[PDB]
Amino acid sequence: CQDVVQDVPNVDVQMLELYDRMSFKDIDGGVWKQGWNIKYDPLKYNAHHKLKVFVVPHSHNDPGWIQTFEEYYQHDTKHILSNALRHLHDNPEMKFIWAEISYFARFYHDLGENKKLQMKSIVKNGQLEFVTGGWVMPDEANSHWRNVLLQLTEGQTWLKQFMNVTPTASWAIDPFGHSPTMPYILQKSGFKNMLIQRTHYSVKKELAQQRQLEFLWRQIWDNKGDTALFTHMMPFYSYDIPHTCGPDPKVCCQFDFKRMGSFGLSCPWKVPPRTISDQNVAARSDLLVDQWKKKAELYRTNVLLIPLGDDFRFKQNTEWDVQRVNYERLFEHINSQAHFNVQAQFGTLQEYFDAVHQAERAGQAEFPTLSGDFFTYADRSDNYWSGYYTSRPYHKRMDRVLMHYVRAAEMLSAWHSWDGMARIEERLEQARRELSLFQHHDGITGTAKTHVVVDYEQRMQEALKACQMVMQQSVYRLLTKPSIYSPDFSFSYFTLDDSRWPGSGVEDSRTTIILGEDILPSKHVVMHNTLPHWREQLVDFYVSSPFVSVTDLANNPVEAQVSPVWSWHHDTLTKTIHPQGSTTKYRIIFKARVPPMGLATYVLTISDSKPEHTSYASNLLLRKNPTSLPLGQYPEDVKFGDPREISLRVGNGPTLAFSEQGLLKSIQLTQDSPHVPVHFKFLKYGVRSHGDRSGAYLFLPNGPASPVELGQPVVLVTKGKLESSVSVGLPSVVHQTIMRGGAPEIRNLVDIGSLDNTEIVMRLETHIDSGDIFYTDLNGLQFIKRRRLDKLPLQANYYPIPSGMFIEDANTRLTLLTGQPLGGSSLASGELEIMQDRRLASDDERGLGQGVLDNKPVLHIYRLVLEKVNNCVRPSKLHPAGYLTSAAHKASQSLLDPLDKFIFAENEWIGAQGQFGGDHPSAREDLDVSVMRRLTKSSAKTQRVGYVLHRTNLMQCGTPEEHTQKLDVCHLLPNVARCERTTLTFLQNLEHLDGMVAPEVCPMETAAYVSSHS
Ligand SMILES: O[C@@H]1[C@H](O)[C@H](O)[C@H](NCc2ccccc2)[C@@H]1O
Ligand SMILES: *[C@@H]1O[C@H](CO)[C@@H](O)[C@H](O)[C@H]1NC(C)=O
Ligand SMILES: [Zn+2]
Repeated sequence: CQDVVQDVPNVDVQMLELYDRMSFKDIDGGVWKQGWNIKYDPLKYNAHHKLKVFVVPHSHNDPGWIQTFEEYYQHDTKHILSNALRHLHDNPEMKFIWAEISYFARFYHDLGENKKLQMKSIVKNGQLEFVTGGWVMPDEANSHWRNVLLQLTEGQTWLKQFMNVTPTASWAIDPFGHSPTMPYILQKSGFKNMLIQRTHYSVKKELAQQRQLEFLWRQIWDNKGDTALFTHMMPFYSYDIPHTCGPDPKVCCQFDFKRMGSFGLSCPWKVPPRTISDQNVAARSDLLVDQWKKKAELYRTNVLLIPLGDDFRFKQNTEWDVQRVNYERLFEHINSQAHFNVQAQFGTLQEYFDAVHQAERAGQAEFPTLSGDFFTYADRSDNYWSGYYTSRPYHKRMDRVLMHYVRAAEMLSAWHSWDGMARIEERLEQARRELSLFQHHDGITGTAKTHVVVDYEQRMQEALKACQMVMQQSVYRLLTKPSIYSPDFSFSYFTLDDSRWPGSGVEDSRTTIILGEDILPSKHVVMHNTLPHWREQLVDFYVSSPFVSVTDLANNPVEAQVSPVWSWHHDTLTKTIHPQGSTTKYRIIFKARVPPMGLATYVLTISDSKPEHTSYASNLLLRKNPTSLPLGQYPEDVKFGDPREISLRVGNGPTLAFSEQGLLKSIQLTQDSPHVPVHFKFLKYGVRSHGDRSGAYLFLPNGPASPVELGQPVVLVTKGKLESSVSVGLPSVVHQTIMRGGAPEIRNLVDIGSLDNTEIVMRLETHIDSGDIFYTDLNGLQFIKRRRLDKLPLQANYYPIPSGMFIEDANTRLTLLTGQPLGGSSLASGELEIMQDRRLASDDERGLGQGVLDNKPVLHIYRLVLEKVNNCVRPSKLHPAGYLTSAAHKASQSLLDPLDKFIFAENEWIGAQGQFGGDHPSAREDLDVSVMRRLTKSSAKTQRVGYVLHRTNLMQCGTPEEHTQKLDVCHLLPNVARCERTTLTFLQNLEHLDGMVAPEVCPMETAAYVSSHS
């Protein structure tokens, strides 16, 4: 295995180093506004060396943005595809590329057989070519890598099944900045090439000057280069026709033949296109070939890519004709005029890349190696697109909840083969497709219109219900004696209980377990652990009595804690935010221990008085002017006091100190150690009163944030043997610090209310001497080093925080893990900050046509891990990556993939069993089974199950922590007959494995395996 820590890769372009050197001046470069006046030597191309030009027609079809997926399909996309089928069939030299398989599958299944056959024929002959082949063109900032892979696999599995093709070239013209997670996944999914577009205008200028727009993009820790993927970055401001023929949009706009008037489009540079004729074709060709030769100067081969398209183009038959006939006249002239030394034709993306690599093999060019990312994007001036790292945070959090529920549903149901009447495949396909659709670059990014966001939410809610159904049928089958198991596939044997989604104060969605001497003495509950190691985690349930005790299924008592159910209320009468306790529902909390990828059953039993193994939390309400807080049968009366600083310690864990406003002020790791200053603070950013306004995409603050004025907030302290917490009602945020014995969990119930033009940020202030360095993750896959640059504006120093961020010095590190993607930064040494929500009254001029005024309460979750790192083996100062410690990685897993909780729904569970998976191997902590999916329906003689195995890389800090089992996923199901390593989409077999054993993977690697069973 390659060492991902100690060897700094040698690359030609390392983006962090490039950023440190670049000046980012925004000067007027002439017609290429952000470039320079390109010059070329007319003698470069000649009879023996012609410029080969591929004009690639395309149509960017957003699966929701200003209209919903279905509205665009009915109004635009079905017409584009129907006319592409007709026009390509009738014009054999015409070509077209298609990216979004969600729309293609929606169209194809509505086609009659004759047209399906015609469609297959234009794909098979190369006229219609799929690029990427994912369900969508995903956001690359907020998306988790697991969901980028899910949506890629959904689209490519559909293409293999129905079109018999698997794209090896990727097209990503619209995500708002780009992540190396893409080439990581694509290269392990059979790809050979990829194309990107939205990168900072200063980066395009710098790379263009060095002809480094095509490069071998490798991961930041890859010393050898085996992860490298050839990448083409487009050079100009946009992917539309005006910014794709060459450097001068005035000129290129004249070659967009949809802009002469009858289509309602025009050229803003004020010169319209003119129909090509024999009287003007030589002058029009002179102008166009000059643009092409200028664009060609920015690249190293004699093969030039000219995209020809825009949003929802190629819709009308007349548009197909106007673009095709005019370009055919230009090609016929140009290709026959030897003096141009050009051969131009319609082409596809793969045709472009194949010709570039033929040139490279002929020795005509060598390409530079590059590592790093392309965040944060700015398309012009100081307009940095860091707002969408936070926009519509409720749905950003929902993405991570559904991510986990899809994984758990696919894994729980993979253990068995199911009759078609159980509708398991149907519900999992719906869930995978709705989650995949949301990965679109206007879905999770929060950049769609309000009614489109509602559509995505409704689709994800349906997907969650589908996952719950599959999960609860699976648990019933896995834990019921086989000869007693009697399923009704439409029945709810268990309901899921989720404590953090939508969350307390967001929705009253949780069911209370109703127990009573005159109704039901006890209730079974079951926990599922999707991770491949034994895991303990505290779990809680709402119960109708405080006198409840827990037992495992061998009837062994389990220590438990009962706490009240507290809800916070903005009291419009007293004008205070304060908690109210329930007098009939209580929370019972206990430690569940669950096998790797397994299930564990417990029983909750009511008693007439305090049970021997159940303790009760104390509660202290700190506020001036308190009033009583009755809790029914709860055995401990609530205590009151004036606001004051307080300290808490659960177990042998850290001791946390809090200010009189209920916010953390210090963390003491052990009895002897120092109280390390770690202060939480809430602040607000505003919007500019003149100039450009923040909106869904852009963050354009009116200066550094100002502290939220807190008043004298009400603080609630709950102290228990298993769990304690400090909660405070701040303006727009009920902030909660929860302690269970290890790093605390932070929960924020964020309700920005009617605060227009406000962004609420949560900041951590420490004295850690981090300087200008911090680390943020990319798609939940890797941590990349960031350097704050005071030569760039505040918003340029914000980066995506898809799952975590940290700062460190020689001795100390503070890591904040998140349960949802948000934007964040470190704006000064010792600080971390992460945006909670943003409400904006103005549109930011990117086409959305609205601000963001549809905020709703959201419960954000985090873990805060303060650690000593002076003993850790860390990368050298010049390495671009960072790595988590074991405790921070486990904390992230606790947020993203917690235990699932099931409540048996009827009175008696006949045939109940206590555990499933006790014999599953407990794999080393850095290894995960990211995906377990049965790939065959029950009628297949040979069953196939696919696994995606990911190993992260954790710092070695001196903990022996060893003795684990080898996990061979191919032997998890019985009767294995073959084991194969495959691409990550499971679509191509790469290696037939000896002894049917699937080897574990190296740190930072991801592999896929499929086991076949008779
Ligand atoms: O994803 C949606 C938005 O967020 C924007 O990116 C739109 N494209 C706008 C556009 C049109 C022509 C060229 C470049 C961008 C649309 O595709
Ligand atoms: C699918 O594509 C391959 C490669 O072109 C071809 O040989 C095969 O016949 C096609 N259809 C089948 C039989 O899967
Ligand atoms: Zn788009």
